Amino acid sequence: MSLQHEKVTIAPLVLLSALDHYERTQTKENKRCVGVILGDANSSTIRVTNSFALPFEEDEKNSDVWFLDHNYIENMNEMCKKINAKEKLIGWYHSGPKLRAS
Amino acid sequence: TGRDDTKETVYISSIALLKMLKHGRAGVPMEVMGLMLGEFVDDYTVNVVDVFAMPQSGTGVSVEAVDDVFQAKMMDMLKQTGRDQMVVGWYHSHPGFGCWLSSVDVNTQKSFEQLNSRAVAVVVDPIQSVKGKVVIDAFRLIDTGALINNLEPRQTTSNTGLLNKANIQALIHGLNRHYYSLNIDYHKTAKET
Amino acid sequence: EQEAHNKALNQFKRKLLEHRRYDDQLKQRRQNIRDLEKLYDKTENDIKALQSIGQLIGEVMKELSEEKYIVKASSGPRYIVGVRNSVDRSKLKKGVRVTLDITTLTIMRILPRETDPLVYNMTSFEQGEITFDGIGGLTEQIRELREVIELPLKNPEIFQRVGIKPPKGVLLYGPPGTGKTLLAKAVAATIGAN
Amino acid sequence: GDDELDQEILNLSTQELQTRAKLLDNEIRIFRSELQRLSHENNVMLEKIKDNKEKIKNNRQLPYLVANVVEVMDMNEIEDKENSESTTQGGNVNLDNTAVGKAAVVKTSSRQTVFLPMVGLVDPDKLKPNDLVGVNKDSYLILDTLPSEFDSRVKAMEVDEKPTETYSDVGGLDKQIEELVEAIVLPMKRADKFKDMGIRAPKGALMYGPPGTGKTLLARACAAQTNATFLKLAAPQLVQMYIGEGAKLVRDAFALAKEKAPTI
Amino acid sequence: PLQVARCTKIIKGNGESDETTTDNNNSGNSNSNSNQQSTDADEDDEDAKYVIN
Ligand SMILES: Nc1ncnc2c1ncn2[C@@H]1O[C@H](COP(=O)(O)OP(=O)(O)OP(=O)(O)O)[C@@H](O)[C@H]1O
Ligand SMILES: Nc1ncnc2c1ncn2[C@@H]1O[C@H](COP(=O)(O)OP(=O)(O)OP(=O)(O)O)[C@@H](O)[C@H]1O
Ligand SMILES: [Mg+2]
Repeated sequence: MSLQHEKVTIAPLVLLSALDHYERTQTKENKRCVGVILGDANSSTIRVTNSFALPFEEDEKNSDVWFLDHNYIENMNEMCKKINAKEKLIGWYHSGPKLRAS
Repeated sequence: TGRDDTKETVYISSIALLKMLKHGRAGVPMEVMGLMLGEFVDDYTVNVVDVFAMPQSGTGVSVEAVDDVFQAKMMDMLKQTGRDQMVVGWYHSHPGFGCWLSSVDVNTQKSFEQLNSRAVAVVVDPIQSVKGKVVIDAFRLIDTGALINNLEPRQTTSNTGLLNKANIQALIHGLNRHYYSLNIDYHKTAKET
Repeated sequence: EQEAHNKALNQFKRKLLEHRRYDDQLKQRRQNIRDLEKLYDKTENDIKALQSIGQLIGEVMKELSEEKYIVKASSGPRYIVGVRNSVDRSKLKKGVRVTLDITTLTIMRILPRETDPLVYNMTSFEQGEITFDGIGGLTEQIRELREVIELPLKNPEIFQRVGIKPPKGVLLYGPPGTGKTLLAKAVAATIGAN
Repeated sequence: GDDELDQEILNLSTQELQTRAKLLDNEIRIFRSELQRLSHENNVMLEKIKDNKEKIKNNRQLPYLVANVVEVMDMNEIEDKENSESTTQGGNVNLDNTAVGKAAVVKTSSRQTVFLPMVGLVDPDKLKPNDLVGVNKDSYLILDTLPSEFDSRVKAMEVDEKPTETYSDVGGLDKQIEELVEAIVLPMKRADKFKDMGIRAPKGALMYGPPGTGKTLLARACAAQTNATFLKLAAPQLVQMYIGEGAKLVRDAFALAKEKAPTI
Repeated sequence: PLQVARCTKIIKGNGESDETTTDNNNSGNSNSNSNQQSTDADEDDEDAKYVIN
C-alpha cells in the first residue's frame, strides 16, 4: 500500500468503456456495474490504461449482502498480462450515480 | 444464390475504434490482433459493439497466435456480463503497410471464412494514416470461382462503395482478389460524445 | 527325473528365449526414437527460423525526441525512426548500436558496441607459446621493453612518484634477422593483456 | 547361464521352479504391450522428420545471396526465464529486448549488415568471423555454409600437371638437383626424420645464376615429381594498380597454400 | 537483357552435402543430396552451383 498519488490521469478509453459497460450489462439505477481497473501506479502519476466489466448485484436491504464474482477476476488478470504487462489491478469503478457510505 | 451479395457498411461504435487503436499502437511494429463482437442485420449493416484482444502465443496474425482455450475462456466470461454476441470479424494491424492484406493475413482470413460467412478482416493503421481522419478499411474474401466468371460487378452495385489507392497498384490486385471495400461509418451516442 | 514339471520347464523356457527376442527389438526401437528426435530438433528449427526476419543494423546517431530518434543505418542513408516501447529510453543515446526492422524501420532492440570483422581476425592470431628463455643475447633490451610494457599495466604508481607521464609507443628497429618480430611474439604470450 | 530346464531340478528344489515358471506368463505381457507402443510410435516419429524435409527442399532453390559473418554473438538462448540472453540482470520481464540467442550478424555482399537469429541447420560451431555463408535473399536467413574460396586469378595458379621432364631432361648439374631435393622434397616425404633430429626444415630455396641454366627447368621437373600442389607464380602478375589489391594477392595465395598442404 | 557477370568458383551441388540435414561439422555423407535424408531417391539439387561476382 502507498498513499503517494497526487494526481490521477485517466485515458479517454477507460471512461468510455466503464460508461459503455453500464448499458452493455443493461443496468438501471440501484443495480451496479463494477469492473476491474487496470493500469500503472505506485507513483504520483496514476495512468489508467484499460478496464473490463465484472457482474455486480447490489442488495441494499442489508449492505452486508453483496455479490462479487471472485474467480472471474483472477482469471482475467492473468490473460491481460500476456498482451501487455503494464496492466495491474489498481482498483475498481462504481457506477454512481452518487457516493455512498456503503 | 442465397443472397444478392454486397460488401458491408461497418458502423464501428466509438468504443471499438478507440480500443483497436490503443492496442495496435502499443504493439508497433509487431502484428497485433483480436476478435470483433457485433450483430449482422440488413443486407450490409454490421454494427461492431466491442473488440477484445487475443493474447499473443505467436508473432501475431498467426494460427499459432489463436488459441482454442483462450477463445473458449473469453466467451465463457462475456456471458456473465451479457457481452456475448456473435463474431462478426477479426481485427489486425499492419503498421508497415497501408490497408492492404499481406499473403499470411490472407491465409488467416481464409480460415476465418470457415468460422463465419460474413467475417471481415480490418486493417488498422496506428501511425500510417494519410488523412486527418483515421484510415481503416474492412475487407471480406469470397472465392475466385465467383469473381473470375464475372459476378464481381453485380456484387459491388446498389451502394456508394469505397475506392482507395493507398499502395496504388499493389492494393488494386489485392482488392480485386479478395472482394471489395465499402464506406466505414461511426456510431456515436450522445452520452458517449 | 520322470516329472511332468520337467516338461513344464521346457515349455516356459520357450518364453525365456522369447524374452531375449523382445529385448533385441525393444531396446533397438527405444534408441531409434531417441535418434529421430535429435534430427527432429534441427529439422523443426528451419520452420521457426523461417518465421524470423533479418533486421538492418544501424546506430543511434543522435536523439531528436522520445518517439522519434535519428538512426544512421549501415547501408548509407540516415533515417528518422520510431521505437519499440520495450527499448529503454535511457539506453538510447549516441554511439549505441541498434537494430531495425526492414519493414517498419523501428528501433527493435539494443545491441553492445560492434567493431569491424577485420579487427576480430587480428586478435585470433596468437598461437603456441614462446618465453624469454627462447630469446637470447637480448637481456638488456628485454628490460627496457618491460619498463614500458609490463610496468604501467601492473603499477602506474611508480610513474606517479616522480610526477612524470607513463610511456606508450615503442619503436624497434634493426638489421634483418635480429629477432625484432620474435621479441614481440614472445612478450605477447607473457604479459597476459589482449 | 540358463534357467528353467532339467538341470535346475538337480541344483534346486522343484518348488522354487514352479514360482519361476508361473511368473514368465505375466512378465511376457509387459514385453508385448510395450513393443506395440514403440513400433507404432516409431512410424509416427519417422514421419515428423520427413514432413519437415519436404519444406526444406522448397527453400533450397537457387540463386541466393552471399555473406560473411561479422561476429557471432553467442548469446544464451536459455539460461533463465528472468532473461533469455547470456546476460543475467535483476528484474523479471524485460519484454522482447531479451530474445537474443545463438545469433549471427552477417554482412552481405550488398555491403549492408543485418542481424538475425540464425538457422541451427548452420551450426554456430561452424561460423567464425570471416567465413563465407549463403543467406537467402528474400529474408536474410543463413541458408547454408559455402566452402571458402579465393579470387579466380589465384585459382588459375594451381597445377594441372606441368610436363614431366624427369631427371633425364635436367641433364648435368647433379649437385644442384641434390641440394634442391634436400631442401624441398625431403621435408615432405621424410617429414618425420627432421622432427626426430629436433632441427627445423627450410622455409625455402633460392636458385640464382646466369640465364639459360635451367632453374625454370628444375622447377618444372620438381612439379611432376612431388605430386603436390604447386602454385605457379610470376612476380609482375602480383603487382596490381588498385591500392593494396596486390597485397590481397599475397595473402590469398599463401592462404590457399595452407589448405592444399603440403605445398610448393 | 542479360547482365554480364563472372565465375569465381565451381562448387559441386550433388555429393558435397550442400543439404546439411545430416551434416553438423563433418558428419555429412558427401555422396548424396539425393537420398541423404530425402523423401526422394532422385535429384533435389543441381550437379553444379557456381559463385558469381
Ligand atoms: N634474438 C634471438 N635469440 C634467439 N633466437 C633468435 C633471435 N633472433 C632470431 N632468432 C631465431 O631465428 C628465427 C628467425 O628470425 P625471425 O624471423 O623472428 O626474425 P626478424 O628479425 O623478426 O625478421 P624480418 O626482418 O623478416 O621482420 C627465430 O624464430 C629464432 O628461432
Ligand atoms: N642443364 C640443362 N639440361 C637440360 N636442358 C637445359 C639445361 N639448362 C637449360 N636447359 C634448357 O634451356 C631452356 C631455357 O632455359 P630456362 O629458360 O629454363 O632458364 P633459367 O636460367 O631458369 O632463366 P631466366 O632467369 O632467364 O628466366 C630450358 O627450358 C631447357 O630446355
Ligand atoms: Mg615482422
